[PDB]
Amino acid sequence: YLFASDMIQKFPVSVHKQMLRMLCAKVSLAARVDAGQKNGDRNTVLAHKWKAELSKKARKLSEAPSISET
RNA sequence: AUCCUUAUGCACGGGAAAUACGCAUAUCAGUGAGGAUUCGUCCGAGAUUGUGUUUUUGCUGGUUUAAUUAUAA
Repeated sequence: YLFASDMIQKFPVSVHKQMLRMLCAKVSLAARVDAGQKNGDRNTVLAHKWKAELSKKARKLSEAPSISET
C-alpha cells in the first residue's frame, strides 16, 4: 500500500527501491508517535521534519554526480 | 593457587592473495545501509561519489701477481 503513495511515485523510477526502505522507517516511527500521543490532544511537527528529510534526501538521490576533471 | 572462555597487543612456526589494498575540510547511514522469502515474513552495516597505486613496495647477492742477491776476473 505504501509503494502507491505520493512520496514515492512522484520521483523518478531509479529512486523507488531506496525510498521504500527510507519511507517505511519514517512511517513506523510516525506510528510509534501515534501510540504515545494522548487521545485528547494529537499533534504533528515530527512528520514535518520527516517529510523534509525524505523529500530533500530524495532530491539528493536524484541529483547525480558532479562532473569530473579529466 | 591451578584450569577454562571472549576480546585486544606483541610474536616463533604454517598457508593464501595483491583486480588487490588503501585515501577524502565529501554525501548519506541502527532515528535502518544493503539484501533475502516458502509471501506469513526473514536477515542487520555499509552504500554512493572522487581518487592513488595495482604484470606490482623496499632491500640485497651473483654473473657481463710482493724483494732480492750470489760468480772464477
